Amino acid sequence: PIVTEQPSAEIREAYIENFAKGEHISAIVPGQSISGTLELSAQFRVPRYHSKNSFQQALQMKAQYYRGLPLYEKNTLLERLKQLTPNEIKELEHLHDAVFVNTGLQNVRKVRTKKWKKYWQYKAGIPIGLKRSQLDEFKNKYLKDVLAKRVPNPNFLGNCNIKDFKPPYIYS
Amino acid sequence: KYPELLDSLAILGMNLLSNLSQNVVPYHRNTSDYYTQHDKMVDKIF
Amino acid sequence: TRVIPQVEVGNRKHYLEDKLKVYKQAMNETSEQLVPIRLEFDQDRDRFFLRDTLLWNKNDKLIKIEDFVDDMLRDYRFEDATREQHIDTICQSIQEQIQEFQGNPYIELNQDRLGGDDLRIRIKLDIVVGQNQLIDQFEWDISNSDNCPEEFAESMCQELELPGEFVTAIAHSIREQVHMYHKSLALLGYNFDGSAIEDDDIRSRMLPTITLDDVYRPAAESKIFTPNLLQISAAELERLDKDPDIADIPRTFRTPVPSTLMPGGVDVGPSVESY
Amino acid sequence: IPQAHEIVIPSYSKWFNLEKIHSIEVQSLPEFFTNRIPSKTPEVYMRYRNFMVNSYRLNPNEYFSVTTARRNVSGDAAALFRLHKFLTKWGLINYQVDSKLLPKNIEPPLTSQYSTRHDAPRGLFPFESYKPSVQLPDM
Amino acid sequence: EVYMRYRNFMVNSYRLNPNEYFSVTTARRNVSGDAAALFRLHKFLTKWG
Repeated sequence: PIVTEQPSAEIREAYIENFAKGEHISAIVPGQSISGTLELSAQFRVPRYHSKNSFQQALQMKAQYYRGLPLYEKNTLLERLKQLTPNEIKELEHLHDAVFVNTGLQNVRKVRTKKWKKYWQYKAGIPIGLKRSQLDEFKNKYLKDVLAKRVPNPNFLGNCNIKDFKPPYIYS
Repeated sequence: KYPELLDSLAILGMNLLSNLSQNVVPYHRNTSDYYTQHDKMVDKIF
Repeated sequence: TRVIPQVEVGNRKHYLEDKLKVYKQAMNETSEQLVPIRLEFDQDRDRFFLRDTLLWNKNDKLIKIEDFVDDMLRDYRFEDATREQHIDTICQSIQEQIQEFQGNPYIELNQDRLGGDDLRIRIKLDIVVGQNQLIDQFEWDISNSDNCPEEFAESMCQELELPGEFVTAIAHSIREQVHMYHKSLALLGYNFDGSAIEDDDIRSRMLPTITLDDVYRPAAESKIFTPNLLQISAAELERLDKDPDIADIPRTFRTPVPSTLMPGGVDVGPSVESY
Repeated sequence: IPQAHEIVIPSYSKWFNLEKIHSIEVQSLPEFFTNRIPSKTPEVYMRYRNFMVNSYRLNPNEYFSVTTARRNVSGDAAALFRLHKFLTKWGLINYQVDSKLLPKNIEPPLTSQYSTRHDAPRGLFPFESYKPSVQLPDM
Repeated sequence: EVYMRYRNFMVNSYRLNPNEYFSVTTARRNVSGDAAALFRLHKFLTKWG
């Protein structure tokens, strides 16, 4: 589910052959990428600390963390918001939007970086989620890879056309 | 079918002649052989 | 025993250039005038279908458009016959767009006021790399020669974790729309000093002054000036595939390149498994 | 009575103060001070800067992105980009955020620690005989 | 700096699958710049091995 390439090689090959000719085919072949969306504004919206007619009336009268915000205490809070002026409520709404969206973007960044690491591993041919401890097992896996016929290329680990030519002082 | 070859030879020769006339030796030089304006204004102020 | 001139790599011959011309161009260079080039060919028209976007330096005398196009058509794995047929059409298409790129007015006419005038437009994006679609809109000032689209696109794609295809598409889109406005302005009588916009269809597309109390954005507008990456089903993908005026702004939907690794390309190639 | 925070600033950034414009800012961001443009006034500059710095200090371990600045505040996007970059330069923005949480490019990994083999022509190495001792002679 | 950026991108991205031809269209599409300089750099690289 991570990658979004068309999963069947036959349709890709037919697509590219007909494309080389110039013709279309029936199926759709999209490019490779990871799955997932970022639907901002179908999400955290601007809070309305004001009521509908609060600002116009003010004009006539001439006046730990939850998401990003820390948690407040009722007693000390009910004083600070009594202190502030209607001209400063708009700034408050916008600072709160900023902090909410910044936290959301932090989270999606984490998720997408994990998925991109897995995508690069899958595309490079490494199995998936290899640890620093499994490297040599991976090499052993390579043996299994050709046993499960298959004939290795010269672009295959340990199948180089060039071999070492030992010096005379090495005896054997 | 591969003309650049000629250039190579000639160019090589030329440099050698230069090194021969000024008493310079080009090989084993004992040297290394390697090597927005707003942002630059900002970090220069920094 | 033989004398072989060379071994073909990817069924191609090595590129050999003139070094004197290279140094002649490199040692007398002053500016980097960049042209946004868009290629679009349908099938119920000229026989092949192909879509791409590109940036080309107009002060370039070293590379012939025919060689570039031949190489490009080899990259897309076109058959020999089709390539030899359509290289001419593609070369003409590319050659026309370079000639109608007069340039940046505030540069060829020396204005460079270090903050520019305040001509600001809305730049709208619609980029369909892969199975996703990025939709966005933001304000961009076209009088300032400090605004560099590459850095802005790079920053946005870092902050949303997007691959390079989106970076180049966004840079190209910014440059394209900025030039559309430059061209529509200079086409009519407009000396780019002494703002006095003096028109009606435009001056209705520029954004108003920002004096103060207008610096903060309403909530109904904050939803518009925010990015979205919507993933689309197969049906809408096929619909989007099938289907200087300022009213309609072109979208970006490039045909995939046959690459095994890169995102946004098809995987018809010699597998990473080496058998 | 009001709740307290605690944030950190590099020592070279003490010059920064709200309600005040410093000469470093005037000579780093020259656009907002040339008295030719009605929109780019030092009054609106101060508001941009205050919005960004305040909304960052509300939660100092969350990376402030130019995307939210573009979303909330009206104005040219590249001007906000340059202002954000300048703020990040002089500390003063995203100082506390853990590294590995900062944004980075989506690129193929590095292949610098790889082992490579060299393909050599025919007459590059001499032919050799005489396997030499490699052991001290008995005396 | 930009030179090393582009060059290392091309080399790293090729060495992940040596069996496949690494073309100029992919580089042109993934890094931002004028296509002529990228063409020249790609040809230099593919020429020197």
